[PDB]
Amino acid sequence: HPPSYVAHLASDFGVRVFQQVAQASKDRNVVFSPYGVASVLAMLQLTTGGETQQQIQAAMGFKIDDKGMAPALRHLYKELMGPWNKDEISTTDAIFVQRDLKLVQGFMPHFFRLFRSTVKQVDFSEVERARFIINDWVKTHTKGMISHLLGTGAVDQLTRLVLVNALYFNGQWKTPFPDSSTHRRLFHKSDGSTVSVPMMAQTNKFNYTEFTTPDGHYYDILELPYHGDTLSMFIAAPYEKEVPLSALTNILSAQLISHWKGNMTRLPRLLVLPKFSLETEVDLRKPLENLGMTDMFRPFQADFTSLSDQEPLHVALALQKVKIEVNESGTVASSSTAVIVSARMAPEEIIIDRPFLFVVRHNPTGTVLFMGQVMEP
Amino acid sequence: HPPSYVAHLASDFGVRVFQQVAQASKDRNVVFSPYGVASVLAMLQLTTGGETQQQIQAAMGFKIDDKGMAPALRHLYKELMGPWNKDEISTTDAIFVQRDLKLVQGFMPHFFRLFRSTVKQVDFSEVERARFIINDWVKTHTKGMISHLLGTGAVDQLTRLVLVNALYFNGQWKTPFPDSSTHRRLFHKSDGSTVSVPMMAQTNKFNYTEFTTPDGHYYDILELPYHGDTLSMFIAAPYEKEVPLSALTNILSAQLISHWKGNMTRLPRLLVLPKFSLETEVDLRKPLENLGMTDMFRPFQADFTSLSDQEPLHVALALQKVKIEVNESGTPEEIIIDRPFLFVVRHNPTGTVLFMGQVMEP
Repeated sequence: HPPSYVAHLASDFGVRVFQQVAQASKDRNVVFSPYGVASVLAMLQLTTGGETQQQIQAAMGFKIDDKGMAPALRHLYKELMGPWNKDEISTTDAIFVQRDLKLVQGFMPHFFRLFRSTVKQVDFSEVERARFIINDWVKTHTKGMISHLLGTGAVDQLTRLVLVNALYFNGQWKTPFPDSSTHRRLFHKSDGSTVSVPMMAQTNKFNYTEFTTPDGHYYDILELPYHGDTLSMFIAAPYEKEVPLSALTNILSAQLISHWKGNMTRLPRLLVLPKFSLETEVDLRKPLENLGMTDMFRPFQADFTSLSDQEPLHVALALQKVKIEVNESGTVASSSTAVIVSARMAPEEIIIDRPFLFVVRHNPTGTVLFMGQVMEP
Repeated sequence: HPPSYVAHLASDFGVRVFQQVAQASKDRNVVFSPYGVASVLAMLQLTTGGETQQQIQAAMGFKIDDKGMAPALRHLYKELMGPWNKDEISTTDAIFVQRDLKLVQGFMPHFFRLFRSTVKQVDFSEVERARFIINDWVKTHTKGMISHLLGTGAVDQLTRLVLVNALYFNGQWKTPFPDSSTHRRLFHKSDGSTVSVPMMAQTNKFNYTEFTTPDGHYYDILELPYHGDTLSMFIAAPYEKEVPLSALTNILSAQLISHWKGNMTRLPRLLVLPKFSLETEVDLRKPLENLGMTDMFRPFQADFTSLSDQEPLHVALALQKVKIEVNESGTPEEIIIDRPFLFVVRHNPTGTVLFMGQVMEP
């Protein structure tokens, strides 16, 4: 599990976080970033100590200080920030700390050595400025694609520590969906209600496979590659309309996703998938507490002694904000050359016209960059 | 421009169109119909005017209204709808216009005089019916062999004009390939990857020739005749495995294809050719814009004043859907086609290019 263990553990932890998010929003659209939560929490590990540090290490499965962990995360980061990503994915991590706090000696440089980033310093007593700083951080490192943060409203004058994670993603498919084949079509919600939404259609040999839940339900997993085959999007949905998405959601796992990839076969199919555009701001507290990280959020219980001695010190706010667009090209600014509407006879069809799960993965490392549930596109 | 010419100009325009298709799908299978697209665009000529009409005429090289052009296309059509075609080839053209539109007086009859068909009228406000109408048209004139159209997805309530062209082709060889010699065999993709696909084999004296691209690459052309010698399929591919198919594809022309035919010699060989079944639906807009026909697709620029006066009038959609089946029956020196090849189906009497395509993976 040679330093690629970190990508795995990382992903694995992110998925567990996502599950809590999904169980709290059954029926609502949710896009999340497993990779991102792990990354910002790994940074957070350095500022902690005591039982607070223990909960995070126990929940993540690793220690950011052990030989090879930090370097593997840096490597992983560099690997996704490569040349192949044509402005398709942006990601930031940021820990804001009250400016006056006296930090422990060696904290700053130790942090920088392992991440090549700094804990940000802000004057929380000046709250609108504080709030503006935090939002602007996010805006400037995600090319202005993330709408402003809404949870920062709880940032007051007693705020001493805030952490944020934000990512934007709009990939360019290996094979773009043809514009002319995008049409209206009924989407069956979970209500039993219906809505007519633009769905894209494409015929192609698709990596595909069918799994069974631990209690006998059949689900289909389709893999859609992005340009270059670095990243791909996995679409997963229950065979039977009656089965609710939670059937899949509750058994999800980073390992399970690798298993889907491994058993797939390229088969000709006509794919009908809804266009969709999700944005989700997640308040990380509940999900973190459900994973056992309770001390970090409680004042006077939280041990953040690796960052500072100033007594009251805890996470006042932990947010993740993600936006993911799924359209035909992934670039209408440089309108494709695409001319072929259909390239082959496609008998068997796959119509994603009921709530589905989507996974965006970095194939080389098996890192789950995004994971979401579309309940209504 | 007189009439034996129309088959040529027609074929030549279709080949330019196909070249745009292949340039945009380098590496993907593609079956196209040069004759098909010329025919439906020739029909479209009548509904246009202004600079829209000019772009079509400049790119096709002829005017459907000049003395003898229509008559020749009609003849050409009848000549391939003959008795010799034993349910091997089906083709349709169809221009669908919004029912409510007030058509200019004399448009309809002038159209029917020159084509012996009518512009179809549909209620585009009722979009699934519309889509159904367009699909079913194609389904009834192609003996049900063409899978439904996916490009009609863009037909909405504002659609006023759509054009389609669909062809099905499964010919019966002059000399069937024997079943028992069809075996598996490695086909070398362009990737470098490999695949095992049913290849057919036959020994015979085959019309064959060899040409050089304008930059020195040798390519072999093989001629496979269909029953009666009316039509034949030309198989073309580079001598050297390293040369990509586009080296041939970018220099192709209707004239070139007539040249291959004229320099061929019947020589005994053992031909090994992959069995293949292609279907491709093409969105003609890009290819047509690249050939200079940009106005017909733009709202409020497009001049379709010979069909009607109702202001917003333009081509919302232009599709071609083609399927071709190449099997054994249709019901010393070796030539092993085990790397991407180009195929051309030609009507020999007129030298019309009915089908043209590239098989990157069979």
